[PDB]
Amino acid sequence: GQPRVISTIQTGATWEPLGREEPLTVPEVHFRVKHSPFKSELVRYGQFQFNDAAWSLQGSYSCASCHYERGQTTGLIWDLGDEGWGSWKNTKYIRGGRYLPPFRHEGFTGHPDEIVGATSSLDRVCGRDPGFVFRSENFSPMRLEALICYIRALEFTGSPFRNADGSLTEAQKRGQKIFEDPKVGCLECHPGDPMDPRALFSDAQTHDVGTGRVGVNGFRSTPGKVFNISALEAGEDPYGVESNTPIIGLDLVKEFDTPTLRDIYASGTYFHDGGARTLMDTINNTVNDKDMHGRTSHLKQQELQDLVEYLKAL
Amino acid sequence: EPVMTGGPVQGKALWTDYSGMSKEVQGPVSQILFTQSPRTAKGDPYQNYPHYIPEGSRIVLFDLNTKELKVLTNDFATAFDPCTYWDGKKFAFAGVHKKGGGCQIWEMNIDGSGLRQMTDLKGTCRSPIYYAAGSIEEGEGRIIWRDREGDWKEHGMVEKTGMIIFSGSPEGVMDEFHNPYAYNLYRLDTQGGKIIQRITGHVLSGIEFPHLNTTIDQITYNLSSNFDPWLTPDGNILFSSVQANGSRAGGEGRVMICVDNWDGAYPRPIYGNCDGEIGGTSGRSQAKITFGDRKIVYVESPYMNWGVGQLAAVSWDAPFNKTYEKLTGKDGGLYRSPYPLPDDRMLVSYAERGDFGIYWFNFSKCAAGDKVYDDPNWNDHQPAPVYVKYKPRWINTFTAGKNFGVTVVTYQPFDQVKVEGYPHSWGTWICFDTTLSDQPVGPYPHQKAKNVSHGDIKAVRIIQGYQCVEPDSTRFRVGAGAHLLGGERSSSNSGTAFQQRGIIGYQYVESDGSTVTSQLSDVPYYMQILDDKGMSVQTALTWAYLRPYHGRICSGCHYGSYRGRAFKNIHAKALYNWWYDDRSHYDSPFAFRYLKFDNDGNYKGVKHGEDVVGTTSQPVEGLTLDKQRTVDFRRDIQPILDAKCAMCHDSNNPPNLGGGLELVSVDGIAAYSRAYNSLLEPQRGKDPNIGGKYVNPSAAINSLLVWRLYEAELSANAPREKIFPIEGRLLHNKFLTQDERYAIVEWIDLGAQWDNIPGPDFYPGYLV
Amino acid sequence: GYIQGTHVKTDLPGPFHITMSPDGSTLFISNQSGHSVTFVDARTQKVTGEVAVRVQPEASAVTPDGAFLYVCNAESDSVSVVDIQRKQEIKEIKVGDWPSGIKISPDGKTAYVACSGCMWNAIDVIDTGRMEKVRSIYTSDYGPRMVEISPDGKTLVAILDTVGSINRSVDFIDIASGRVVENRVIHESSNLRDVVYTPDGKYIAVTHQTPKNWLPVCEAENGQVFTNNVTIIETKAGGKVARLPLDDLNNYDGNPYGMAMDPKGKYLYIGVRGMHRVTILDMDKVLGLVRSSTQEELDYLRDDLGLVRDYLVARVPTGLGPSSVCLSPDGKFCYAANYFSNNVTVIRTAVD
Ligand code: HEC
Ligand code: HEC
Ligand code: HEC
Ligand code: HEC
Ligand SMILES: [Ca+2]
Ligand SMILES: [Ca+2]
Ligand SMILES: [Ca+2]
Ligand SMILES: [Ca+2]
Ligand SMILES: [Ca+2]
Ligand SMILES: [Ca+2]
Ligand SMILES: [Cl-]
Ligand SMILES: [Mg+2]
Ligand SMILES: [Zn+2]
Repeated sequence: GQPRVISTIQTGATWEPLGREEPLTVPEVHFRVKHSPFKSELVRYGQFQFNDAAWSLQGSYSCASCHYERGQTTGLIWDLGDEGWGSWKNTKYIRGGRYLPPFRHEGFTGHPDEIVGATSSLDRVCGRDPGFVFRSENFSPMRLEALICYIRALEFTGSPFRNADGSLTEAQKRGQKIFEDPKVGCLECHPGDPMDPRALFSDAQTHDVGTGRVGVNGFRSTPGKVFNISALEAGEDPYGVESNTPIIGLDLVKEFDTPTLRDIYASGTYFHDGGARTLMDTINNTVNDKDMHGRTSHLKQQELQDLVEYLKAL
Repeated sequence: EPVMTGGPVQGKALWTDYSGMSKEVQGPVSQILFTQSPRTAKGDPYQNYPHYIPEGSRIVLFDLNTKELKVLTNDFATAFDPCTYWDGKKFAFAGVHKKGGGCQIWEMNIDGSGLRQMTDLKGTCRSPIYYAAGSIEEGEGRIIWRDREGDWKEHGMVEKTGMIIFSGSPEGVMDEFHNPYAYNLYRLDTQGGKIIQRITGHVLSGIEFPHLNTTIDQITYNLSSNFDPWLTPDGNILFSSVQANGSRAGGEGRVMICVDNWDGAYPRPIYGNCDGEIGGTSGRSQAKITFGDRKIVYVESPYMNWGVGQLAAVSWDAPFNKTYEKLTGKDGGLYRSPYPLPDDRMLVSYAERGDFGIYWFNFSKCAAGDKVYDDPNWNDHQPAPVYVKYKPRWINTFTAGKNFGVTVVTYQPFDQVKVEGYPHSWGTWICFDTTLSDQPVGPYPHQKAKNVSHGDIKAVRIIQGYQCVEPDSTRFRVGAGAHLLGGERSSSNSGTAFQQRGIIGYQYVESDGSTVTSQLSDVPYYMQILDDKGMSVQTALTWAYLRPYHGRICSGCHYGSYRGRAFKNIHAKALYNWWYDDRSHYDSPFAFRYLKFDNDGNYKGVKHGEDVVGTTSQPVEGLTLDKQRTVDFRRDIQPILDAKCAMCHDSNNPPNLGGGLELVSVDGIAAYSRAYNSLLEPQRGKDPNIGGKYVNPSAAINSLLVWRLYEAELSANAPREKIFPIEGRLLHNKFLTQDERYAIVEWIDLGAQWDNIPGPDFYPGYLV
Repeated sequence: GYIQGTHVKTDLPGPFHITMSPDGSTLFISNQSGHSVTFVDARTQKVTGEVAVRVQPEASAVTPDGAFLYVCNAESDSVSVVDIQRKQEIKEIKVGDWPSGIKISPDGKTAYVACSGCMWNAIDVIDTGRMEKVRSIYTSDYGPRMVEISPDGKTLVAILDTVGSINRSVDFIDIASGRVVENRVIHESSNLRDVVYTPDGKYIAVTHQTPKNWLPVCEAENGQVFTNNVTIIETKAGGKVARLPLDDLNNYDGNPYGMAMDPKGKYLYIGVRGMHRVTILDMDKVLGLVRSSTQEELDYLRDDLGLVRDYLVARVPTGLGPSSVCLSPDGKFCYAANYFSNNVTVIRTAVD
């Protein structure tokens, strides 16, 4: 016969989501500059709005299609239309998001708007997505606030790679010395301590680490140049469609807001455009300018591997 | 009930489900609105559809219970096209008042009070619908904008009544069938621009009606008529579009069901325009969508201009041949104006023998069911039941209307002309693979003249269509070229079905087949992919348009990305040529005026014109309308023929190119010269829509003339069985320079017209 | 209980998963926000108890006899062993990061646990007699989401959902050997949520999404950003990998997650979490399409947005967030676990 619903077993208590109400205008979305007072009663509604694909135009995808559903990230690299075309952005890891404003990737440099870059509020991130990404109806004030409440309520998972005793390993301990070495200088933009739960390992500032993707003729030129040296040596296709990450790009800015190093084990494909395929690549001076991110040139492999292991421990 | 998706409770629907919420919010139907028309050719001119002004008609309210009928329009000379508001307490319609003013858009309460005029236009207006944009809930919304570099602040409030989408035509214009109307879709601000000000932060740009407190903006630029707009479940506008461009669809054209955004940012086909589909040249009008099974149900008329006919249906979710149905569907009468209810019932206007009435539809019996109301003295159609309509979602708009864009960064409205200093509104478009197509190799202009791979397509020609406007009735004649390829659709301007056109410009194509360009906005246009000789391999026959500041993407050349197929994942070079600069809206190159070749006449590069005029990093070219180049046979081609051809080609040596610009009388009509008539002459056993003896309109590479001028086999389509004579052969490739030869190429690819300058001009032509 | 990834408390169970006893008398629901497992009698559709487990269970598997329930506690990085008759947890075995799924061998002597941690590649094996973790089988890449065991029980497939990867694959394991024999890549895939075997063991179905990553984000139409797909892989050596659409032109199935295979292989059942509905497909039309088409034709057919209607049996309304589905052994009933609505939808199938 024809498949049909005969009955529904209610195991737990009944729960219904927030209504449609009145959708915000884009100026109304930009009108929210700073966060609203946190409400823990709206967090589940926010989780629903986060995972729901029915609110979208034809039901193609949801937030969780990108930031995944444990609220972390899929590592998918996209080209968004407010930062310029050919400028790629790695999908943001959303655990512990409230602890380090401003938001997105691009920082204060080149961004007086504080919307696309140096985003002042999480509201200006998600509230924008219906019109600038999903291309669907805008959120109501309530649903947006609930969504932001869900995002702010996300906490770090913590690293699996440390002893059940809770302590570190001697490889990680070995790497910690390289990390905190004043010559290497990771602590400058990434201040923090491994045993400190409140450690964000970020200065929450905008720096030039030499990760800015430019053209063959330099900044604001076209086409892009291969920033991956190992991939250039490998003879990889710049315009290849099979690559997990782009080896080229054109950035509208040279400087970026520093991300947390917490749960960095779980971010697929680091930096902003996802230029760095492994943790090692954030160090070895392949996908960035020489010694512009830390001074690692004098280090060699065992040290670098230890440093990677310590990064895995955060 | 849940329809598209599951709801919060069993048997209940989510607010995101339009169909289901429509089912839950409908309510009992008591009263209905419908149009009564005088029974006359002048009283019910459905043969002139979309241009339908049923003079003497009225709008009436009927009670399904008390059986009492009331005439609400008594103050109007003509009234029709009723559409109810969301609450069902008021409705909008089209009509002309006894006081005059022409056919316009009005709205009135359901009781018959509170009349308001929504449009004062030079032209005729039709079929208004409500689109709630920024108004979901009843009340006042707040207006907010940025301080011009300050903060975002509140200024004032506005009553949220939403917008009005309607179809309308200007005065003294002709479509591609030479009918004296051209219809297009307009969005209307009910509050006088302040709804658009609430959504955007600037009032609507367009034509303002301050006396009516309204403003209109043209969202669709098609050269033929776009009519009968309706609502999609996902919040877009569903309507019927006439695709007549040139010789396409057997020189007939098709009326397609398609959708677009309420600002006209993303037009795409739904069903009926593509080869292999069902209905042929049948007219498709008055389309609506069912709530239960989600069926697009439309009137399929046997004649393209008819508004009465049978009823057909295709799935909205999957608009393909597999889901096509003929609802009614045989015996024996005519159907019109179907109206699906959320409860799955339907109201149709049915005539068993010859006279229409309101009837419930029966899906089991595939015909009209029980009778609602019929007067014998009136033709009863356009049933519009009174119930509560669920508002579809409103989509964000990046244009404030004419000349106005809205930035993707700050979302701040800006005038491209008055402020930024550009001569005209300009958008962009990008194709990721121009070689990628679902079309085979074939003789027809919309097909490939030869196989092309990446690197074979050097550039693209971008063409703008010119509306046919002929104030002087003595200097223009339809059917002047009936002996030529054009047939009935020919005219004093052209011996082909192609109306007057001009070249927007050329743009280079990357080695991967991708291309991107900046060009004019709010103008009808299309493109052609070019080989290394600069000839069109394939033509896109349709009218594209760009709203200001809007980009438009496509995977391929009629590949299915905008029709039946998912976007192909492609990493394209053109993507990086689009917007790379912080200080720019777009960094993409503007369309170049010319092309440059080598010794042989092979493609070398693109060449700037003198039309070149800090929000873009590239030279701004081709935005000046008065400077836009075209190819006229009299001004450009004919002198070349007189100089290097006519001497050797006379009556004894066909084709006969002699006589200069002197007109030749054919069937008592003097339109073109001798050379034009000769070159446009048809060939036995060849479809005129493909071409004639020496000329194939909108394919130069298939034209025998070009084949001889290059003395080579250019395409995979042979013009005839014997091309080059065995004896007496004379090589023609050295007779012309590259300029003249490619001028002929451009002339043919443009559709091989005669008069490419719109309106009466000084150059020779039809006169009486 | 806590909402996943948060310190915020909720009273709602939030079912993340569902399964059924091989005798079909009992349903076991893993409550993610309840940190427990709900027992339901199939015949009375009544809650017969709630058994406490460790933090955030996302999965469970029943022993062939039905005396035990192995539950995957994701946050606890562990696996609980539950006595079904006693309604009590008798042990906790410790495994790798975030077990997202578990399955018992046909002989019931071994349980396989997929460790889904983003930097973790492991499938941990557990002896049922020792009730202990024997060793670990290292996959080809990170993040196995779920495993599945073939009807002959000599092979173990694992979907690898790998963060930061466009090409996400499936590993084939030889159970007697305990090593990777082959790795098959599903091109342009993301978010692999499940894998199931056909009763004859000649095919596997995998639900996932197809991003277009290399394209600008502009419109939502024609699946310009995401399309939703189910992939059928032929288990024979050199077999076809067929990526097939779940979407209509204007109607898409958001985030397909859970799968249930008809006992005779007649139908496929797919929990659609984003669109809150169960998509039922005809497997003989699907497999018929696979057998009669080349790889090229299938690859072209992946983007056909009218193709589904050929093999689509139904789309059935469900509660909010149907993350998991399961079938009765007779295949006449399909149950769907709804997280947000905190309930289970019971569906009468086409089987009669
Ligand atoms: C000016 C550039 C032109 C154009 C546009 C054409 N001609 Fe000629 N032509 C000449 C002779 C002796 C022939 C017949 C022998 C042969 O075809 O080689 C032609 C033929 C043509 C054709 C083909 C017509 C057909 O096959 O039906 C065409 C389309 C054509 N011509 C166009 C001679 C001369 C000549 C010297 C007397 C010159 C000068 C031209 N032609 C010039 C032109
Ligand atoms: C200031 C100049 C910095 C110094 C010194 C170090 N880091 Fe950093 N880090 C900085 C920026 C501006 C960025 C982002 C740049 C971009 O293009 O996105 C980063 C990023 C990282 C990351 C990846 C984070 C992520 O992708 O989410 C890692 C793992 C990292 N940095 C580690 C790291 C190490 C090991 C350093 C010492 C050699 C170090 N950082 C120094 C800013 C700065
Ligand atoms: C190669 C020429 C192109 C390119 C670069 C584009 N299109 Fe499409 N187009 C094309 C053909 C052969 C046809 C059909 C012609 C005929 O006589 O039938 C079309 C038609 C359209 C339509 C009409 C609806 C339809 O036929 O599907 C639309 C709408 C349309 N084209 C849009 C469009 C878009 C968005 C493009 C991306 C820039 C695009 N065209 C490029 C061939 C070609
Ligand atoms: C709510 C909600 C969020 N997401 Fe978004 N996301 C995506 C990208 C490519 C980026 C980075 C953009 C840039 O760097 O310029 C982001 C960023 C975020 C952030 C910022 C987190 C931070 O620590 O700064 C938040 C909070 C966020 N996003 C929330 C990619 C995507 C998607 C793929 C197209 C989609 C569907 C998506 N994000 C959806 C959503 C949300 C639903 C409205
Ligand atoms: Ca971008
Ligand atoms: Ca930050
Ligand atoms: Ca990342
Ligand atoms: Ca009648
Ligand atoms: Ca003229
Ligand atoms: Ca863990
Ligand atoms: Cl396409
Ligand atoms: Mg759009
Ligand atoms: Zn077409």
